[PDB]
Amino acid sequence: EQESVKEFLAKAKEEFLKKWESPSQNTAQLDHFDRIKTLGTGSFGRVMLVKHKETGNHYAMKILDKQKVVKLKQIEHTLNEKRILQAVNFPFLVKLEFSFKDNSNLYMVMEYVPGGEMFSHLRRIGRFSEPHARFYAAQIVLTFEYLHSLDLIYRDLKPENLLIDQQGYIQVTDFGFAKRVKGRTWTLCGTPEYLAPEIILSKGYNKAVDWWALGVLIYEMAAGYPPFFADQPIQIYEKIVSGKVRFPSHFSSDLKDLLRNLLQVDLTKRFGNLKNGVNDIKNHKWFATTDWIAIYQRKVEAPFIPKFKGPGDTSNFDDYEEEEIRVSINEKCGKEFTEF
Ligand SMILES: Nc1nc([C@H]2CC(=O)OC23CCCCC3)cs1
Repeated sequence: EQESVKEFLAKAKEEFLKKWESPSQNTAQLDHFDRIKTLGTGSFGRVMLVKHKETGNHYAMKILDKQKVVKLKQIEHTLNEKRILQAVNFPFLVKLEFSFKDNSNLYMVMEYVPGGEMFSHLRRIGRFSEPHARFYAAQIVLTFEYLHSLDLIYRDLKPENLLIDQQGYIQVTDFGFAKRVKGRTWTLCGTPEYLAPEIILSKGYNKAVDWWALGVLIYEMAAGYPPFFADQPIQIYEKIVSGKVRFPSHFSSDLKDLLRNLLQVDLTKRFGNLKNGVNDIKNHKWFATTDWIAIYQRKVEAPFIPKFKGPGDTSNFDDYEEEEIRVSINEKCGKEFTEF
């Protein structure tokens, strides 16, 4: 590896480890913010656009209901998410500004990226050209190079988690499945279309699952649909484990070759998991036109700038029923979330 990359990654790991070992806690409180709009809602949490009442800055506040986190067996995952996010620093990761908890909820106050999910833009236009897909893919390659060097596995790569920023670059959101792993881990998590075979088969798995998911993402960006598509999860899983993939004729030969090596069912043969690591990907012919440094430095003009009116515009996100942020008069699940 170029000594330049080695020294960059050594510093990145030093800085991560200092914050990892001494995490920040309790750096804001709920009544510092006004609520604007619900941007997403799930079985144990929500993301809400908020505005800081003193600075006027907008943020995407992730609110997790402690009781539901416990019921759905997400305790460790929520602790992972916050501890990791407060310790990382990379251009293509949404930044965690503040975190805190109260009697009912956990809060992660993230920068608000107003351009919408990649998923929305992909579905709007149908499919991305290869250069357009490659620009986003290159950012994910660099992001995974960074995360994996810190012993982090991301485990939730999918188009909904890639937000398009004011410069047209991606920022990855939702670290709910991210984990610091030396060696193997076992939890079943991730969206069906993106799961690596070794997850489906209940094996001890490693960072190679992220590289598999990159193959799925690149395929979906370039085709408009994912490679193992089927109507129900069990049918998806049968296709994933089969070792067969079909490519649209419009794909270039270089794209097909890269994808066969990312979508390799034998994890010991999968690009990103061989002796040369990420460099088998970065040096592949499909990436021959990619200026990795210029991407990292945000010096490349992006494929498109999302249409939005300002840092508070929510037009690129969807509409959800607006529910209370109620805080119990009694502390819930205090022991479980002590470290948050
Ligand atoms: N020569 C150098 N390259 C960098 C960048 C850009 C790149 O290709 O990889 C880095 C370092 C490793 C993590 C991802 C970002 C920094 S110094």
